Amino acid sequence: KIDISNHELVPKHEILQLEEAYKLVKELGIKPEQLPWIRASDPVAKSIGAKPGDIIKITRKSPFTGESVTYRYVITG
Amino acid sequence: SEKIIRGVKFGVLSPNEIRQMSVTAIITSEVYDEDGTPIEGGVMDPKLGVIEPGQKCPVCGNTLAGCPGHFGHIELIKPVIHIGYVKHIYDFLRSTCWRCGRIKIKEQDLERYKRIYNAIKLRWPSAARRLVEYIKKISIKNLECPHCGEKQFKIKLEKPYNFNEERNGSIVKLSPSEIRDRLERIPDSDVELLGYDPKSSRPEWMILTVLPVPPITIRPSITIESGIRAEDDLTHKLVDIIRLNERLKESIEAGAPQLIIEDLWDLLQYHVATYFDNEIPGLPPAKHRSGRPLRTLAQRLKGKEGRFRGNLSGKRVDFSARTVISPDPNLSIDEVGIPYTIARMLTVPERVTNINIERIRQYIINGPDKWPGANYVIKPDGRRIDLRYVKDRKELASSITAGYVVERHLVDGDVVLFNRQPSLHRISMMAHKVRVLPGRTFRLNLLDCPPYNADFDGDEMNLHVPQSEEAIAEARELMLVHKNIITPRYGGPIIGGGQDYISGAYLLSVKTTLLTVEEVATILGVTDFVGELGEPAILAPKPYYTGKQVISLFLPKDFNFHGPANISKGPRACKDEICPHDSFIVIKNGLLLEGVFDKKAIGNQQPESMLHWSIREYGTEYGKWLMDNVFKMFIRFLEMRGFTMTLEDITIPDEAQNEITTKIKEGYSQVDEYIRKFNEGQLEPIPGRTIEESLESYILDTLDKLRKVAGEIATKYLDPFNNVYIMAITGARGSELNITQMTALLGQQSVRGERIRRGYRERTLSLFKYGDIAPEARGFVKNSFMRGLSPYEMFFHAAGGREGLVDTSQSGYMQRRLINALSDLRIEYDGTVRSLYGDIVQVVYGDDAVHPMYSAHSKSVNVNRVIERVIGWKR
Amino acid sequence: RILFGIVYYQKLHHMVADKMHARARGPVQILTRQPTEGRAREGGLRFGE
Amino acid sequence: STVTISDIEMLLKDTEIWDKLLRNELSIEEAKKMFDDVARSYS
Amino acid sequence: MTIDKINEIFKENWKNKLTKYEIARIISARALQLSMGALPLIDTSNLKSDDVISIAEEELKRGVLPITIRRIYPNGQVELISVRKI
Ligand SMILES: [Mg+2]
Ligand SMILES: [Zn+2]
Ligand SMILES: [Zn+2]
Ligand SMILES: [Zn+2]
Repeated sequence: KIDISNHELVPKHEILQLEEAYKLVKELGIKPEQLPWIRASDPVAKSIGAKPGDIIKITRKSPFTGESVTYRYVITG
Repeated sequence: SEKIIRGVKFGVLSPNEIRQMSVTAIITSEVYDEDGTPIEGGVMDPKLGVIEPGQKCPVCGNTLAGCPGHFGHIELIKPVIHIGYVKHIYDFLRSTCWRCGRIKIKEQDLERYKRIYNAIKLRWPSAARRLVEYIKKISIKNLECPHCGEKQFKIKLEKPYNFNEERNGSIVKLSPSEIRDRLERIPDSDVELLGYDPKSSRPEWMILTVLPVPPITIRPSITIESGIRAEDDLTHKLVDIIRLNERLKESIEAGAPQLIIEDLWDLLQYHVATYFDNEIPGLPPAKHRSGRPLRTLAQRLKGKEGRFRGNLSGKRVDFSARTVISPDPNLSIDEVGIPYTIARMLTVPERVTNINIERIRQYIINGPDKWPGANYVIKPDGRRIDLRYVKDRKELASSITAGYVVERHLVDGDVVLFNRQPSLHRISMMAHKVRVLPGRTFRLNLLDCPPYNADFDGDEMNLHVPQSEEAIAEARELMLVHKNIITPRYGGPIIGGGQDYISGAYLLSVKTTLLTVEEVATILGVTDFVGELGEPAILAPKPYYTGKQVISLFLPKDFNFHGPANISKGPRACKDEICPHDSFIVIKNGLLLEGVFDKKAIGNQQPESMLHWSIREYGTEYGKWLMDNVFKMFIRFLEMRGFTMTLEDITIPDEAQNEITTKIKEGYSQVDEYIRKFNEGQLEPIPGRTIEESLESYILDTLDKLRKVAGEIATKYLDPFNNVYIMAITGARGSELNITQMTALLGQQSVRGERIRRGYRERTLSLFKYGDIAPEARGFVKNSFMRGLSPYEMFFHAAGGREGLVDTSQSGYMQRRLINALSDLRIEYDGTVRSLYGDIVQVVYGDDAVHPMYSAHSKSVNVNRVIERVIGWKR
Repeated sequence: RILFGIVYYQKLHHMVADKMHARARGPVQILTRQPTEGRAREGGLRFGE
Repeated sequence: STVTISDIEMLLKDTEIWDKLLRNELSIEEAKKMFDDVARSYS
Repeated sequence: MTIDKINEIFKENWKNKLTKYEIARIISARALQLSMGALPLIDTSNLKSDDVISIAEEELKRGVLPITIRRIYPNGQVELISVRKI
């Protein structure tokens, strides 16, 4: 319908490989569902083809460090 | 063995449990007989509990201190509905068959639903809730039990607690007996799938067959000096329930009209439901004597005076005081002044060791009436001794050893908590060091007012004395005042100079100030300075010191600072080190060589100031030392110099008044031209506004420009070195609008952005013509406060300022919601922000893990400041 | 030079002799067993939320 | 089944796969294959 | 960069440094057990103040306290910090 990933309010989304996600959850000492959640029907989740059980690596713009990295866990809904 | 509480398990109270824990059975409805002794078997049975100081409980050999209340039970012959579980009984009724007691869903799907629910109940509670809601929604609308196919009838609930079937007759009412009998049929698995614990919350237990009787410990009798005992409302209701229980039982065994039985069954149920909760929607409140609604179990728990917010979230505490506050510039910023009366009443309990035994002995020698003394002595086994009833306090002092506890008066150096309400941020309550002084007031330093938002108009503050060693240590380590100079809201100091401090600093640091040895010794006598003054700045013809030279004695010998002063707003600004007006501050190697000290160098709430950099780069202890020494010099120099406000500081000559009059005439001519153009239809509007609305805008613009020009003229023809101008330009008090209004004119008065119009028809006052919209007719004041206002000018001025007199619940509600939303977040050793339940909120706090309290005004590092620190003495 | 004058002053009935109250220990409520309320009684300051 | 029930079941299956992978009872490739199978079967 | 460079900088910074909460806890515990009859580990003959909290502060300033801080990281790793002469 319309491509929204180029909007200035939308940060970069990236699907994270299983080995990298496994290493991340081991080094954080958590279960995957203890991260902030993102829905599989999210407009940006569908743009990259994200399925539930994945972890999305998000890079946002920051006034203190320039670039900041965040992780979200894909849920159903 | 001493344990701790690690959880609470909730459930519905089984009637077997109600009977088993009960100590008696309440059968009699008579509370007190002729003499006054309580009837055994009534509501006031002594078996329930003891509330009398001298009485002893029969159930347990304990007095009021050691006796917990004991429970009784009222036996109900006809079951009643618990009003607090109606929404659950309704769901159990609507989603279950009334013959076999099943969820009314095919067992093939039921088994897999149960499997999924058992798998997900603990990891995803929200998913389990949605699954249960879906099962209930698809099971309610079945109309035929798959196990029966018996044409299930729909059930409707009539408030508050009336259940109505819809059979072929379309009207039939369900009694609680049939409801409970239907709810007994449901198996444990079906209850568990519906979202309820079967072994702890069984659905038919929501239909009451036995009623617990609260203990008398929670049901006290108020002793009033009127001589009549007043009972609490719980007994006043329980007597009604027991009466109706007796009133209805005799009818069953004696006759059966079957219409008076149900007209009493609907009254006992009402009594029980109202005993559980009053203010039931669509139900009359219950009074006792004066038409005052009763207070019941659920009314003791809700509200701002209820159990939760009145006794659990907040409470009244011991060892606290409240008093008016007054200033004290002779205290440190860490200190608070305490009256002698309060010091002798509040006490700190100190355990006797081998290092402090002599000091404690000297405390004991002094009684409760001499400071510093003591009020009590506690022996190692745990007996207290009132020192005012001791025959000889000198022998008791000699007999104390290590292990005794002495509750002594407050002494200088004790740590207390000092608080002002409302407590909006955490530095609304800080730790202070006690100093006992004559008077009946709480004395506070003037630099400590901004954090408290405090004032000396009649304000009051609270005091709290920590009692244990750990609490005192925490208060001294984390809450001390000087450790909290920089606020966490932004990277800036919340403690700093005020009104006399700023003007005293300006007058001392100006380059014309010359001092003699005696004046220098007088100024430095209020500080801690002892040492060599060096040579005077001027050696001949006379030896003179400089104010900058004296100030430089307190700056660190490697401090560098370049920056403008507050007085550099006007033409004296040069934006470089070559300034003949002392507008640019130059500090090199801790030597004040140029510039003055004013609000932009030492004032409070000024981020990235010289004082802020000093505190940041030398520690908060240095800031405490600086505020306690240099800020007194400013006051002392004001005392020596003399600072007053006369009436010639705001009086302009006659030529200035003539110029202002000519400007006012020109403005009035412009307004008249606008009005004429409007009357002749040659006035263009502004987009989005009508004509006669644009004319008002033009008039307002013209009058505002007139006020600005008149203020400029008045400033031009006034002395730029009078005390009002000094107070204004330095930032101590006042603005340029105040000077303009006091010396040139008030200008146009307005109400909600418009001129003054409300009054008679087409005129505000009867003094003016019909339809007159000249500036004076609608609220333009052309006089100043110095010259005086006209009667109608005074009326217009009073009308303009009316809406400032009207000038919090929304702010409190928002802050409370934020506190309850965010209270569980913590910073981990990982650097991560996590909740106390383990959920991750931020991978790293902020973006660089920098505390706003340690920031250089939101910056982790100011690189220009570092460069100035390193090479500022040669730049 | 300092400005000296004569101004009419008034004393208001808000006096600190009727505004200060402290409590170390005292009576407690019969129900909640918490400190009492008011300067007429021994007192107790509320430590709110 | 229903969309909500399918979502709940796929969430449960993802949880089980992650639990088994985190206990070193599965390899990364087997977990990838099972995740793909669940995603395709519940699309 | 384990998770991020900022987290590594954080953990490296707090490796051999005490937070204010740890200092407050140590001082309060030492004062509480010093008021209960323990023997001071310093001279306590020419100190300015003879109360327990001042003695605990001076005992912490010059490392004589045989106390160890146990830091438990969220992944289960344990770090031990000793205040006895560091
Ligand atoms: Mg005030
Ligand atoms: Zn008892
Ligand atoms: Zn059935
Ligand atoms: Zn200049």
